[PDB]
Amino acid sequence: MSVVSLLGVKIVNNPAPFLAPYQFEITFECLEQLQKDLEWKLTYVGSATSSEYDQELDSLLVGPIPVGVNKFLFEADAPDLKRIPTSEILGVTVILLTCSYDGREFVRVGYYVNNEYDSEELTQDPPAKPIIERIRRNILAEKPRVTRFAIKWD
Amino acid sequence: LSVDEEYDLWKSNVPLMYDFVSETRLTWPSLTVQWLPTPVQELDGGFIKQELIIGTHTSGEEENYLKFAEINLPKEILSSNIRITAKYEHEEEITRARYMPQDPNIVATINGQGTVFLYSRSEGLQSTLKFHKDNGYALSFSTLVKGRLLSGSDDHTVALWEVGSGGDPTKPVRTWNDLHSDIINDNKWHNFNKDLFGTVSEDSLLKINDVRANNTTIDTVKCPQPFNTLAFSHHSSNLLAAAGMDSYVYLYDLRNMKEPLHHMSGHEDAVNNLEFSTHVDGVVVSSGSDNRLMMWDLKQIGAEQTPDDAEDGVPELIMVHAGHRSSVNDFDLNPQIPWLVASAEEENILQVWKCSHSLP
Amino acid sequence: KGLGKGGAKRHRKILRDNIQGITKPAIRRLARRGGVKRISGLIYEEVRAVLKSFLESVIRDSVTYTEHAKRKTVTSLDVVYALKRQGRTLYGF
Amino acid sequence: ARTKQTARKSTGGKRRFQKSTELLIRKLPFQRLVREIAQDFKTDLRFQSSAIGALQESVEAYLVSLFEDTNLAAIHAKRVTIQKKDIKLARRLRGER
Amino acid sequence: KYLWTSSANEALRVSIVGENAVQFSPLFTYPIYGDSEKIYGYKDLIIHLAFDSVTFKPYVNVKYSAKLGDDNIVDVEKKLLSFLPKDDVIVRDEAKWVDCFAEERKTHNLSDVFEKVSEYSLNGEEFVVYKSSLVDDFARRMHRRVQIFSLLFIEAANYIDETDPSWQIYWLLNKKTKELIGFVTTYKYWHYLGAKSFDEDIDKKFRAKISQFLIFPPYQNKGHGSCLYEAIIQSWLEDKSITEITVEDPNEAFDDLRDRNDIQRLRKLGYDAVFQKHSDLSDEFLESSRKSLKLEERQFNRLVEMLLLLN
Ligand SMILES: CC(C)(COP(=O)(O)OP(=O)(O)OC[C@H]1O[C@@H](n2cnc3c(N)ncnc32)[C@H](O)[C@@H]1OP(=O)(O)O)[C@@H](O)C(=O)NCCC(=O)NCCS
Repeated sequence: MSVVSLLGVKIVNNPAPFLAPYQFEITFECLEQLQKDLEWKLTYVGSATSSEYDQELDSLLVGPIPVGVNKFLFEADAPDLKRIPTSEILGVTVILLTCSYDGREFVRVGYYVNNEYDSEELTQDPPAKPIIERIRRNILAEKPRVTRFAIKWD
Repeated sequence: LSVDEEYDLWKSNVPLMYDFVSETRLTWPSLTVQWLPTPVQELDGGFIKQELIIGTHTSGEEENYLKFAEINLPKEILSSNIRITAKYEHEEEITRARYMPQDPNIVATINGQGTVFLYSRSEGLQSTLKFHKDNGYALSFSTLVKGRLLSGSDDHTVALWEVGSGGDPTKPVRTWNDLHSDIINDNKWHNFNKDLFGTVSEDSLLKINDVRANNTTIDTVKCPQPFNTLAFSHHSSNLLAAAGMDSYVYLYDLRNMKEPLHHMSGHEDAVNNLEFSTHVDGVVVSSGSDNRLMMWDLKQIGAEQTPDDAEDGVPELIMVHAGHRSSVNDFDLNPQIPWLVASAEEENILQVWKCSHSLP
Repeated sequence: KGLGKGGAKRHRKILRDNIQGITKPAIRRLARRGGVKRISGLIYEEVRAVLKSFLESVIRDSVTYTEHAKRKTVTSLDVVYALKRQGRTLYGF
Repeated sequence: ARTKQTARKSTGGKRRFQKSTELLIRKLPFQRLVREIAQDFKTDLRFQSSAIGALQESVEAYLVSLFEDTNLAAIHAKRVTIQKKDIKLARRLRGER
Repeated sequence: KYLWTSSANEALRVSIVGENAVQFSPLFTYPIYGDSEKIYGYKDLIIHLAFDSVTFKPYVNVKYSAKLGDDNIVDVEKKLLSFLPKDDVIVRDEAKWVDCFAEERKTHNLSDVFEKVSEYSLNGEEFVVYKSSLVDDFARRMHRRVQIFSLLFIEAANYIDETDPSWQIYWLLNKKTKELIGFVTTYKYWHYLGAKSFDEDIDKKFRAKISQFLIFPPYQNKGHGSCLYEAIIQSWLEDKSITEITVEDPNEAFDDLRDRNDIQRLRKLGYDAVFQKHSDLSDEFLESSRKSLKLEERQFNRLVEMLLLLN
């Protein structure tokens, strides 16, 4: 049924400094000619308490998709921490990679991300208000949650 | 609203309500049922063997037997044939039969003429204790004094025997021809004070009585109507429950007997049997002439209730069992398998069931 | 006994807060599957909310699928095709 | 005030057996909840028994997987007791908001 | 004219008389005149039910410009009088009613027989709360007089058993005028907490339940209901025998009153800070707090998830 499919995702810089941009090598497949463009969105859950703390990092459109197996490098700068609760920058949160064909979302990939201090001194006694430069993110990409939806292609 | 139509409803809801039901039609209607303390024996193919004491009531037709039967239950109950392992000829009929708590091989029975018998599973009739000259219903073994037995008959007389020692078991160690003015509907031993016991009479009096003391009576309570049964808790030394003709199950504190703690409603006719659970502190079970069994959770007395389930009944009514089509003669909770119940109805039916709630 | 609001309601009976019918031990058992060893005390209301949200969505999709088939009874297969809209999920690639 | 019954012998039928195999949540309160949901929907459509069974199986599968992911998120937070925050994160993993 | 049917909700006009006679309609009349709440047989029907603002002496006057003489026609006045205290209602004679309540006010010392529970000032006016048992005779009379309001303003309300001694009744009055502003009927249940707790000490412990709660329409929306609920909850918190505070089948109005005042109370105690600062709270802490507040478990969880949505 599906014409385009995610064969795999691969993070490049992981773990990485909390501010380093996100880079994903996305290998996918296309079985026949499509006219519209693929759209890659990347959302970062700034807080678990609510949803208004989400941040759409950066969209990217690609087209036309060449029939065959394709590789695509998707980059997007880190989230704006002025919009993240001071208390919730450190710890476990989630990110969502989303591929949609012509405004129709056909693949969602959920990742857990763990934000930890790099040294034991800090993680054992976290300073009052966090030290951004010494934060490191590690997105657990071994088994992300890959939900696949059925759309209409053409 | 007919017995058979209600039964069809019940057996249509049997799957959603029970983890296990087993109906069995008896040749003669049994008047008493009791689970025996048989440790859970693993069997082949997921079987579990439990043992039962049942009686017979032929009403002058044929010979009566104290029957030891064996039920096979699926293994899942713990977390298909009913056989009679043994029989024993019995004089008249068994109204109540209780195995000795400290010796599961002995079994005491009381018959329609008031005679008490002591049978042994291995040999049979061992002793014939004859003191009452009328049909008696009260018979209770003390779980604290091996061989301390209380019997109560319709001739106002209560008798205390001791069968622990081998000396003169046939004679009663004590008698009371004057404890009540009428039938002794039931007497029970306390579960923590080895010298206290309670009796209920048709004189509409409930008496907490002591054996050591010369008074022999240390509390009296006027009942709204006559009480047919009573039971002390297996967890609290101060709490008892009683039930009689007015279908309400009363609860009493032993320290202040002037006033019922609380009375639970939900029975539509007199209640004849009542027993506290040995597993869950606060669970009480009752059976009556309305062909209904009911399990109450005391810890839910006067609880808040979302109005949807408000019409359903008082919050303390854990569950109801209406699989019987006639008055329930007796029932028993399995002391090894919690919530596993055996019950016997007037219409020669013995049911073994466990409810589906699983929440204490 | 002891009730003053136990008369006869003027109108029809309506269902409220049947979510609370999800017994806490039931949620605890469901958590035991999936290997949740210890669970907090104030977690039950959020599980109630999530379960009710998911069931609302699934029942709404089932009703949509059945009404689209121009029928009047939702059958098990309608629930299958409703769960279809939840997408097929796998962990990893 | 016990009433001694008159003994009526039984010949033949004058024996039915029921065992239970099922899932975690009990069947009746779930029917309650689903009927409540259908009420607030203004819907009048019949709901078949097997349909409610499928709804129940799916709800249980969903909750079990959500608890898997919640326990996982708690593991990566270095603790063992799952909290509200872990349930919320797990639910955010599926696309819920 | 072919208009011999009327609505009992607009036909029935309840009055409370101080120096001004305040009039108002009832919410429900169906327990009196049937689910239809329609009365047929009377043309231009008015049903005057008036109470003296201090003694609540009832006075009934049923006026109609024409009534069909057929036997099947309902008897409005008899229907209504069946629910008011027997042989205690003045029917269709205002002078008699005035004389009666005027001579009752001379000796009507309500605050002298009941036990004071607390006071509270509202809009610059002192109000008093009193508690009494339903076996006392004067309490019985006052309750039978104010009882019809339960039926007229509380859906599914039913008259309670006065022989039962577990019934407590709280009366809310104006301290300087003695006018009865409201009343709350409550019930005490036995509370079993397990063999250990029940065996420790002799004193029977109770689940206290609010069964009926009424502020008369005239005095509503001035802050009374909240102050009365809080005074009752305070007297029950100070009481050693009470262990839970329950409420029977509350409708949305009382649901919201309860939630408002309970959130207010929990905020005064700093539970907002506690619950917004911690999600690690141990079961010991949660249980100790739930039992210290004497709140039902379900309401406690509701209030927790509410305080978590503050600011
Ligand atoms: C329920 C009842 C007692 C309320 O009495 P009341 O005197 O109007 O109550 P209050 O003076 O506390 O006012 C209550 C309202 O003020 C609100 N309120 C909001 N801010 C408030 C403040 N700062 N101070 C006081 N009340 C405030 C309450 O939350 C409630 O909500 P609402 O204004 O949105 O309606 C009354 O409606 C009644 O007796 N009705 C009879 C029928 C009934 O429902 N009885 C109880 C059911 S068992």
